[PDB]
Amino acid sequence: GTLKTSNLPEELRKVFITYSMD
Amino acid sequence: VREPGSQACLAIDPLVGEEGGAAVAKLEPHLQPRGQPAPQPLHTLVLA
Repeated sequence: GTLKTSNLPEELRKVFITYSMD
Repeated sequence: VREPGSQACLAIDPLVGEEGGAAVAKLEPHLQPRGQPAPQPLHTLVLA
């Protein structure tokens, strides 16, 4: 195949996680 | 009719770097143990 580079701006790189202790 | 041979669709799969990723590290302070001869508060009394 071929390779591609994502243009995802840095500001869109934030992620938040919610979970339980189990 | 036309043939998709040249124009075929493309699938995608990231080149994950997990195989070379560093791990999350937990810190623990090495408590100065009282099991070892640690000092104590010198509660003082008076002999009157």
